[PDB]
Amino acid sequence: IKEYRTIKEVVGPLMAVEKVSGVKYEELIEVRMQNGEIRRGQVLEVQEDKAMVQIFEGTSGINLKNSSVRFLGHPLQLGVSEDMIGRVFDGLGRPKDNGPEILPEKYLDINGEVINPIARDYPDEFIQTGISAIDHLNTLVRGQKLPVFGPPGAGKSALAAQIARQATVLDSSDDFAVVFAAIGITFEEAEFFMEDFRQTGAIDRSVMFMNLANDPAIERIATPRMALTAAEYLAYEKGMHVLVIMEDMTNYAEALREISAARREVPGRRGYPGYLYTNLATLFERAGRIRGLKGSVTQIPILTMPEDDKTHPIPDLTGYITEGQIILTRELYKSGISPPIDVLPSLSRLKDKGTGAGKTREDHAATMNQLFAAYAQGKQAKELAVVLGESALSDIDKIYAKFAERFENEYVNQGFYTNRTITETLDLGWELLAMLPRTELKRIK
Amino acid sequence: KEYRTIKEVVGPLMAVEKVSGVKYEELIEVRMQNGEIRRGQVLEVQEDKAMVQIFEGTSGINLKNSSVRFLGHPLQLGVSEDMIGRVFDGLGRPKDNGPEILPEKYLDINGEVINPIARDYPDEFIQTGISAIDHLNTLVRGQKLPVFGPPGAGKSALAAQIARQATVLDSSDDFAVVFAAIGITFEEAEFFMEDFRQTGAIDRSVMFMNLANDPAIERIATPRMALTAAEYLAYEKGMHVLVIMEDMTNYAEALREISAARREVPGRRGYPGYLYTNLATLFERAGRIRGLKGSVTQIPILTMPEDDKTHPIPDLTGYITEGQIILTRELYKSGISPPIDVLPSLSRLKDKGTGAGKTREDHAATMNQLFAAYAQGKQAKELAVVLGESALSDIDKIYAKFAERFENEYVNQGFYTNRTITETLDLGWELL
Amino acid sequence: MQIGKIIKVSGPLVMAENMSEASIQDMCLVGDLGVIGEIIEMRQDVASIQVYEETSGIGPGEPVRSTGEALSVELGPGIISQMFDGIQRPLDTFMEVTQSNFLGRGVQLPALDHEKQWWFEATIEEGTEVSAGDIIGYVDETKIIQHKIMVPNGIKGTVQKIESGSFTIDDPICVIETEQGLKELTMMQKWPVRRGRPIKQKLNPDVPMITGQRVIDTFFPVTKGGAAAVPGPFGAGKTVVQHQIAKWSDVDLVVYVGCGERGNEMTDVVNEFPELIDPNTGESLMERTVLIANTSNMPVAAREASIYTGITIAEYFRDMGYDVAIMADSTSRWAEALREMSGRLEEMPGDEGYPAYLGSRLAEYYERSGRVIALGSDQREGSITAISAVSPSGGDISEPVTQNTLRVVKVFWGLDSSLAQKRHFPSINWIQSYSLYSTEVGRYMDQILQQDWSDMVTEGMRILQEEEQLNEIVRLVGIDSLSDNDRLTLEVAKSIREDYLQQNAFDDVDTFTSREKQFNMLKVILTFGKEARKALSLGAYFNEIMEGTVAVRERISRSKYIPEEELAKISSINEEIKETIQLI
Repeated sequence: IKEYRTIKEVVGPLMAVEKVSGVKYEELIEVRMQNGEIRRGQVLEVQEDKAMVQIFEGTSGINLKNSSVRFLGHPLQLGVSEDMIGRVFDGLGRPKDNGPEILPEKYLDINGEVINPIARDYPDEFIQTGISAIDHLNTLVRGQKLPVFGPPGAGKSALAAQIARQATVLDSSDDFAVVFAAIGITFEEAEFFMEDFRQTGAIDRSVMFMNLANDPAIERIATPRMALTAAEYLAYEKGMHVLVIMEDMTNYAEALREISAARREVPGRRGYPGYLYTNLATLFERAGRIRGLKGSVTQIPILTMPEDDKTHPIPDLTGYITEGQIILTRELYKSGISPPIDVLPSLSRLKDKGTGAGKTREDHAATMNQLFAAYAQGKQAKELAVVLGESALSDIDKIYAKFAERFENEYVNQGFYTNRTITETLDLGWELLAMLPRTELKRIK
Repeated sequence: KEYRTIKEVVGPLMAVEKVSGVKYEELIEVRMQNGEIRRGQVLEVQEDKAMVQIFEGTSGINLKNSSVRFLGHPLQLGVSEDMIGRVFDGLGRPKDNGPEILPEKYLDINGEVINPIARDYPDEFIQTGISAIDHLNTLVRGQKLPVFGPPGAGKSALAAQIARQATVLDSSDDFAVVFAAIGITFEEAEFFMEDFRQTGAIDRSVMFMNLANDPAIERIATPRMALTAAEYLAYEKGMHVLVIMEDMTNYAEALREISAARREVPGRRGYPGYLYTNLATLFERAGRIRGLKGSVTQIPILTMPEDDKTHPIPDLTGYITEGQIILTRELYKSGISPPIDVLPSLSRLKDKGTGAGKTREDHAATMNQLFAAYAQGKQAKELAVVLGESALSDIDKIYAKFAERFENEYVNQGFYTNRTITETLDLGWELL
Repeated sequence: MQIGKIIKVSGPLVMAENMSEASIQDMCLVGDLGVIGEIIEMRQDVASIQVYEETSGIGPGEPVRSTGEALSVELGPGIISQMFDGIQRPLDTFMEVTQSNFLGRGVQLPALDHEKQWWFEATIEEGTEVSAGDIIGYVDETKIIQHKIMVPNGIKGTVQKIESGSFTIDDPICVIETEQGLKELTMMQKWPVRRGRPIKQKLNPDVPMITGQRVIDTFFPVTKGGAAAVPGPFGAGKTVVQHQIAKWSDVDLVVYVGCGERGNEMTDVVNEFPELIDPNTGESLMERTVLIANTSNMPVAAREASIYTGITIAEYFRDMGYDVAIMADSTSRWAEALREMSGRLEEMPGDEGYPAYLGSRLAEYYERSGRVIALGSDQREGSITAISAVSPSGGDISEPVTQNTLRVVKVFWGLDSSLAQKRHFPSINWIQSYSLYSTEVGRYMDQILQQDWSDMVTEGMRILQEEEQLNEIVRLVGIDSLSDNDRLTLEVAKSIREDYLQQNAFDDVDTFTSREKQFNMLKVILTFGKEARKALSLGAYFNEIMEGTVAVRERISRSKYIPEEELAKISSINEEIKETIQLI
């Protein structure tokens, strides 16, 4: 057990230890302080008999000569287990709910491995979010990554909560899991999530990794990797279908920048690091299916919609690595539409792989395609009312008007605690489709 | 003496130990462990150590079993009258598989600075055969007159055309052409070369061809090679030499890259910050010398930015040059060959190149009011896009039509029609 | 032979002492895992190595050994229809040898099957004097393509022993006597991927390449040996235009390079290419293709080396006399890989953080494509045609990689998502896309087709550009408030767009349009404008012409679907004339 009283240098959160041997890059370290306190860290650089490490909790209060250093012989690891279901941890996987400490099956490098490109399987089947606005129009596929963009306080977190609550798979789902990763959020929003997961018993099929706004930013960087490590464990080792929700990934980028600034690095645009894109990719590529295995990993990263027109690197960088965009508007949150979903810019580029027979009612694609045009032209009818009231164009456009407001009234309004089955969603859909005459739809049944 | 003392290789740079007598900018040869030989240049020299840069990079080199020879001289050009009709690369080594040149002497390609009181004032008129230049923006011997253009807007076609139909009126004293391709593609280079051979112009030309995929460090040497040959033909053989260099934008980029590779201190837009020094040391190498027969005239060719600066800032070039010749894309879409916008085009030296005893005597006056037909010709129609149908239609009726003719026939000569100046003036009057 | 020792591990950089026997750019195996890396610097005996894989868990005291050579590819039988990663590791063999679904660190695998037997037939007589590029023999490697065994560069002499038979790529199939002694040749040769393969002479790419796609074959053609840049917005059908070019172009092989794509896009590639059918032979297009596959999360070095591996393979098959097409999708990712690696090395940036050498690098790549005379006595002729997707994160085309690409390639195919939004496939922006081959292609097409095809193309575009201008005016004042001539131009432009520019790649006939077919089709479209303008000349009102000629212009719309064996489109011209004569 390597324990060294050879701390040579402390500069901010960084330590230099000399006269060491056998130390490896990105190996974990334990600082044993002069007062009995224990802090943990990670080696960042290693050279001859010297090692530079960063302490997660910082170095305030350390006395160099009278503290010691242990190199643990492994990198950041998740002790994985089937008994993580129902449990709540911190951003480093340490137990947070006062339950028993889990005795792991094994320990996994939270970095994961890169799938062989020919071994990967295309996302091709359907989920039950319970959300008509998406299940129908902006369909989620097992293995997809579909982000959520919304402004602060416009029910975004509630959307997260109910997607996590109602998400399931119709055909013999081995088990539909949710792994929840909170990324640098306040105690109040985190307490919201934990308590909602327990009122409704969603906790019973969920794993939770809670990193808070005042936790170390380096832990904040480690959090999504641990969530996804448990995700891949359950998926491709327990045969389970895993839904992974990460709230305010906007806080991830910031932490990255912070860490990169603390580490004397070369700035990209707006101080963001020169590997920001690559890190986001290392996370987002960890979704999908693997040929010849039952499990799946599906990602919903949840981000705050940027105010500034000029996008920070954060959403553009997310932009092309993802397979869609879901959008919330505060317009609708004030307009009484509880889930503030504008289905106009909403897109799921893999939705065709979710619809169809044996996956849903066969009408799915055709009905969907009439609804998009109908809502857009009904909104056009509603906006047309600008200095051109009821007298202007009172027929055909005006009958669409009514279709556009009642669409919101219940199809989008839903209820943050109403799980609308897919057959429910489409039966309600055809009911809404009846409103306008059969001649508008070039569609044939 | 070969030195077996390479201690460091970092990128294209090499550190050699325990040398003596090595001089800054001296050329070297690396004899590699496998017998390959590469050429290089000393960039720093300090006590018994020297820092060199290898033209072909350092890939494949083994330090311990390679050697360096210090040749005892910098980049030079072997000059001879026999360079006419021949084609070299950016370093003056033959590209045309032709007979070998036995140089009269070797010249440092950096050149000398003319004493200002030894210089002669530009005087004679060069007939490019391009009406848009010869009339409005007249080219004089010893001038530096650049042309700016977007990519594929036929600016290179214009370059080959001036190279083709450029002459002086006495034509008793020959007009030589030195062409430098600076980091252009193989196909662009082939355009120039095969054109030069088909029109026979190669018979009075010396070509220095550096290609887009040649080492940037050689791209830096190319224009100085061209200009050393040009000054040799001009001031030692009495010739009147026209120098065309495309694309100088590529020269700017090669400078930026080299300075980055040498961990220098970045100036504006990361460009080395000695762009004024370098470009002026190139462009001020034109002119006439009192008491000598010949002349050197430069026509640099530049890619115009058309974007967020981030180009070889013309203002620099135009600050050293005596004019601008501007090509825009909208004249190229209209089919206008050559697409010169006469309005921002300027010849800072047109005055004492054109006049009595130099050109026909209407030339000036028609110029000085022939801009005006185009000035208020497009002052109506282009500006009044919205009000076009009726605003300023009953009066100023023909001032549009004549502007259309200026574009359609006066400046749309064609990239292969040689307009004598007097012929050009005849068209100029008939348009009025 | 020499065992170096790690002294420093920092991020993707490793430093190792006792390496004085190695060379700059030598590949080497670092650490106990033997992770692959590249020697980029040397100070005394200490080498700075650029590690290709992740270095977590490595530290000083571990060994380092150089493989004695730079990043190379194996070139021989076993290469066609295979899928590799960026440094030519065979993915399928990777799974079976590792018994794993993942790319584990530090496992080294030959690129070709050294144990599969091949039938080699000799083609040159014993004792004939040969040189580099001379074809010695021949292996029918694949159902469609024949692998011509050629003499490696650096070999000259008299072929001494040559006997046909069944060998592995390791067996001596030939013995050649050289001034340097006696050297044995096999069916495989290796080449460093950053050196361009030597040639005898570079040539002008003046022969147009038949994509079968009317919009590009007509207005924006690329020649064999040319290079095109294709910006690709989301949902613009770029994937199928690339499929169409790969499937219909009259080239011999295709090399597709992944260049760090999202894994799902990549597996779409891996799935759809084998199911694309060769028209000439009906076998899988993969038979005719080499695929390099790289995902965004793979090692950055492999993503940067991907295009060089690809272009080296393309040069290999160009040296055989074949025409090759290298598609890189997308080079934007390749350049982001270049940028990340440059910044991580603390180099002086260039425009928008890309290295200062970005420009040069792109040049070195695209100037390796083109039409060449290969080595060998027969002086055979080959070509590489480059099709590179550019697709910047920022929608702005104005970005260093796109503009640095456009200054060394001559044809630009601008995909527009709002054009795909209007259901216009292929979604090629017709006013902003361009080709500098158009004049030379006119000169070729005119000579072989014996018609004023060049003038026809110039006029079709003339009216299309003029349609842009007129449509702007129409925005200000409605179409009613326009001249009768101008609506006629707009209406023949309608047929240019709908009846010529639009193609459904999935229709059995419309998927490919021949030389003659396109000529006759645009022929009839243009004669409509000609004869109707003569009618306007005669005073007849344009609405009358539209009403009178209703059936025949519907036949002109259905023109794209007339089979290739029959050619009824010519007759249409006569009908037009006659009908407008009835209109008087």
